[PDB]
Amino acid sequence: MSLQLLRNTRIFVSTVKTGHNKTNTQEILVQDDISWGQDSNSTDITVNEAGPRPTRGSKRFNDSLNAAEWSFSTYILPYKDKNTSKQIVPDYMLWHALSSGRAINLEGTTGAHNNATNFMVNFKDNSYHELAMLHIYILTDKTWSYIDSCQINQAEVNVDIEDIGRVTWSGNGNQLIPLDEQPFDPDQIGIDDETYMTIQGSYIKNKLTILKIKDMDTNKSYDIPITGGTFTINNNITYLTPNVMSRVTIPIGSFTGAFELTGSLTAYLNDKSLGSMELYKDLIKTLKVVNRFEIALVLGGEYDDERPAA
Amino acid sequence: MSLQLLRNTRIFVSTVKTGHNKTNTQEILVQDDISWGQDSNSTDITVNEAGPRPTRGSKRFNDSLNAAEWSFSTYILPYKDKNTSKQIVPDYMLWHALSSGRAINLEGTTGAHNNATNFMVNFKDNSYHELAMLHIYILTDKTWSYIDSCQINQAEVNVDIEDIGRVTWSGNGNQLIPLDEQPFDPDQIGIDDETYMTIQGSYIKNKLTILKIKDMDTNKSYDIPITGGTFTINNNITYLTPNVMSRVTIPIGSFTGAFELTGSLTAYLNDKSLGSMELYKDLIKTLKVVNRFEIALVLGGEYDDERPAAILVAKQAHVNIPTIETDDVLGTSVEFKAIPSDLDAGDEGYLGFSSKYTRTTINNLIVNGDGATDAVTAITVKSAGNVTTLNRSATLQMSVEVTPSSARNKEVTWAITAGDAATINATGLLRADASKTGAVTVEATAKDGSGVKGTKVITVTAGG
Amino acid sequence: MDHRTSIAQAMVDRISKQMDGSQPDEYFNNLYGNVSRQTYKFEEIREFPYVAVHIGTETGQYLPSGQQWMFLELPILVYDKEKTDIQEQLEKLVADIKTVIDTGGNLEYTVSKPNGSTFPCEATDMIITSVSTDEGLLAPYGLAEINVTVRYQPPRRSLR
Amino acid sequence: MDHRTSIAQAMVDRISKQMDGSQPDEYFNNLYGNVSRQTYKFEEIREFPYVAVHIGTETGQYLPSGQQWMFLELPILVYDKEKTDIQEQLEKLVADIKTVIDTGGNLEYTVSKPNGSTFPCEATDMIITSVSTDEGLLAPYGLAEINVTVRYQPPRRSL
Amino acid sequence: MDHRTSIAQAMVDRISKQMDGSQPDEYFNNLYGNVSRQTYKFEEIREFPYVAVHIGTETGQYLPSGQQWMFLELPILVYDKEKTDIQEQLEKLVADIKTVIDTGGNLEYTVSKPNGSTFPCEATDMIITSVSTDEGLLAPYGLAEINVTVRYQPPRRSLR
Repeated sequence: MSLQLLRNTRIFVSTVKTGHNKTNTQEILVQDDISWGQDSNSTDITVNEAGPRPTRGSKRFNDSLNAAEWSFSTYILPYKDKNTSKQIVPDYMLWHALSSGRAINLEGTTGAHNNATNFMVNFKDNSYHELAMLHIYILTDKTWSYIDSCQINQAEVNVDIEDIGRVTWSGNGNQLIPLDEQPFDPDQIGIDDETYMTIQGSYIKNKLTILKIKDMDTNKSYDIPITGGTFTINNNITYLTPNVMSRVTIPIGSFTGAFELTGSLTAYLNDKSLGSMELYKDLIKTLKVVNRFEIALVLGGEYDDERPAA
Repeated sequence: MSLQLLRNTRIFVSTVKTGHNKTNTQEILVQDDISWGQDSNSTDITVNEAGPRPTRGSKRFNDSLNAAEWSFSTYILPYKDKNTSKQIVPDYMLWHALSSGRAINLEGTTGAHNNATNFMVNFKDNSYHELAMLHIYILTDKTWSYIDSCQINQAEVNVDIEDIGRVTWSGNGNQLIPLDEQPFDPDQIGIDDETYMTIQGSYIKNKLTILKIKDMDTNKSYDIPITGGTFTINNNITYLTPNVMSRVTIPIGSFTGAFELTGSLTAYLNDKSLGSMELYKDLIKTLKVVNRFEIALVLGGEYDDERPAAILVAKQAHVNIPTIETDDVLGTSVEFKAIPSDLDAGDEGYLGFSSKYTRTTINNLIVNGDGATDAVTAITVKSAGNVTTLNRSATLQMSVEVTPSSARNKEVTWAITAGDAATINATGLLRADASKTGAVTVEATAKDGSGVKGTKVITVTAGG
Repeated sequence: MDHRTSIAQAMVDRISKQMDGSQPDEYFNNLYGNVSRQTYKFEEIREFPYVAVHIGTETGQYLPSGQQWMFLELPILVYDKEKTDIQEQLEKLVADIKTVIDTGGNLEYTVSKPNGSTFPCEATDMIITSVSTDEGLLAPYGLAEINVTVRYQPPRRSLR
Repeated sequence: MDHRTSIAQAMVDRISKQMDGSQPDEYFNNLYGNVSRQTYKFEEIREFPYVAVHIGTETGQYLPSGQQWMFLELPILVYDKEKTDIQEQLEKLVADIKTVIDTGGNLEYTVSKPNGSTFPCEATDMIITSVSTDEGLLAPYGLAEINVTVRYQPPRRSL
Repeated sequence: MDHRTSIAQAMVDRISKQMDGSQPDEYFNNLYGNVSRQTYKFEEIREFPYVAVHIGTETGQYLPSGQQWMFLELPILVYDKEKTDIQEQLEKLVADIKTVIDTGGNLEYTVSKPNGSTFPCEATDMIITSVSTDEGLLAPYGLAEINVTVRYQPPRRSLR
């Protein structure tokens, strides 16, 4: 007899269900905002006839099961890997799944492919009816539970919060299957002490978040100090499920929606030329149907000295 | 000149409007969550024309009047009444109104019928287009206001709140009519001091709220300590109203909706067998269309000593799929809805209240629906002549003895489960035949559904 | 309609009646009736282990129907001479008192009415807030502050 | 059914068993069993380093099914003499204390019953909310206090 | 696992090596290595200007994945003898310390492991809360209290 404490939950992400290894599976550090579950639909049938002494009653039927949901926040932690001497991030399968649908290939030129200088994810080659499938293995205390097939639906990055920059993932899953026996040795698979040692010296502070923005049509660069901002990558994943009435069913497939790299900014008014006031004036006066602005958000700032940044 | 303070409001309930007496009228102690009123509909007609210098203006017409609303919370307070020496609760008129539509009859066997052992409300005999009609008389300070004809619509029971268990009533009324003169002497009608003294020593604590839950499909009993929960009884009452335009009207009639003994539960994750983990795993893995769970939520817990408790019984209660909850400590919430054996049967569930609820009493109530009537606890099988063996082509009309001796259903069923060496009938006449070289066992199942088992292995062989 | 001293007397007599050796398998110690509603001074006391029931403030609430919720605070003090070790003995005693205060029924106090007649009465519930130990005191003489807020409802009045 | 002093003994023997010469690569200091929940006068200590445990206040919240949430508080104090440097050895001591608090299984505190029915039980939580040390005292002497809010659910079902 | 004094030593040595005259165009003064992690007494000090790095409490937070946030308070005191005027000198010195604390990388402290091996480590960020001046002190002796809360994360542990 024991109670499961949220402080004792570790999240793993594997591209397959068997033959787990350090390459095809890994643990991703999760912040206190962790949530998962799987709600269900329900139809209740009742009757209405005008006869005296009516039939007051109803019966409930379980029809289907909504695709599981989930969301957790992980800090962005670039670092060099001794094995490959190339920059990587801990949760790189997550980025790969959010990007492409082809098998992960770090050395490639699209999607979650790293480089000696830096690890960069390229959203080209994301045309796929189903992005790369991930199964989220959730360990808490000692119980074992995993989600069959997950596809990341949203990655929200918020900078206004003064704390270190974080990313809020979110997706969906077919069915939350609890597990009775361990799938793999956690200590071997999970990130070892040395990797944590190396990583902790790579956090990125939003205290230094410079932004670059230039109006391509006018070729003018605006000097803007942000006060807050966000940007999210949304796939608008829709989960398709059958509609059998007699037997309870499960969402079998998924269709990727429309890519949306939506984002937002905010700043104070600054009369100095090429400031916020200048941009506001230009945008309001010009009043064009469409615009072409090259926006760059530089979390953690840049400097002559070598330092982390996303 | 004076002001009216909510602290000086007394809520009465009467089944009639005249000849008020202690039987046809009663006072119910309420809580600070008391609210009532009667809002009105309104239509505004305006015009839109293209002429220069338009006609900017409008006029408002009072069309109808929505049925009144109201809601108060009263503590569940079982106690014995010296006049009748039977368990009752102060707001028994309210329970009767929520239950049935026939005239209140405490001695009966349906609806708000009390018993010497305990006071029970039975939801059978609630098939009525209009439940029992009450007229709430509200006394505040000195002004009088009453609601013509109201029918209870919801009764919410929340246990998570640490305070003593409370019930939130709610309903609707035709027309909140103010009253210019007192209807009856309040002091005589209202609960006297002695009854209050008797009541206060019978409050119910949610600090002790044990729950029993068993999957009647698998006959497995789970051991679940709750952290919060609730159950609401809803009648989905709707109020018909005329639609005359020239004059303002009032809702005249009512149509009871669909019964719904909906409720919910929540608990921490416990790895011990037959705990919340086990229920989670069963319900998620099995994934059945329908479920048949016998849910018993026992406010005030049970004890060998006599102590108060309020009891909810929902036989064959449908259960939804549990949803894990994430916080400082993990927890899972289970939502359930009590479904009947048949749509018109009306056996969704029943309740029990009493100050003297004992573990034996509570179990017999659960398995019979009444405290007074007992139930079988332990069963053993006694063979005719106390024989532990039998030869082929011989009959053994083995008998049985139940416990306690006061069980109402002394009759039990007969079954041969393990082995094929003898045949028994309803009478209990166990019979063997030739070519029976294996030992057999005889099983019994109580007719009352208590869940008692009696085993005996008889070595029936080729004989001498 | 106050019963403060009555509530304290009920608690003290419960302690006394439910501390004898009649339940050795349920309780640890046996105060032998060394329980009182008041103490003159820690120094004044002579016999140990000794438990003191104090009287505190009495907050109140008012409810619409003329009811009256009133919460009474009942700090309880215990003492013991170090026969073997203060900590373990005080733990034993405090666990025993917690068992006395959480098990059983309700606080039965007798209210003496102005007419001169005494009626049995019962509190609603008894919840302990916190148990604190005043460490650093004289080594042979220990102390454990156990605070309780007895919730009791008086005879109905204040109709007008 | 508090088991407060049972928890204190759990702490004292936990520290004693751990932080021994068996595992020096993991923890810095060795105490040779020099740890006790009994507080003494500071001048009275015999040898250093020495660690003492205080039993603080114990708040409680009830739950519907009899479950109780007791947040017992155990201040931890350490004393040492400036043999090489107060700050460094005190740091090593506090780091070892934190490691033993976090690493390993939960508390295993013995529950003693009136009828000698002793069986084991365990807490659920162990968080070192705040660590602080005293400064300006006799330079040879040092003091660091650890605030551990051991949160434990008593085996109420026994009653 | 703690590195409190290790953090203080890292900050003090950073002050030392980033205050020489190697950056006259960025920093004002030159402490000439007159920086220490502990002071016996304000009166005990002899050479000015002198900056003292103190050790405060350390609040703790626990995150689900076994991570561990530790917030360490690092009050820093400075002193200066009134060569021209206390106010301006303390302003110059506090500006120097703010530059030292807001420019450059992260707090590089060395964590000595029990096995006997020391590994380089880096704090996450170093945010100051407020700067305070204890005016009214002896005129030739000034004081400026600059408060910092270094946010550092220890080696991963507490898995179970």
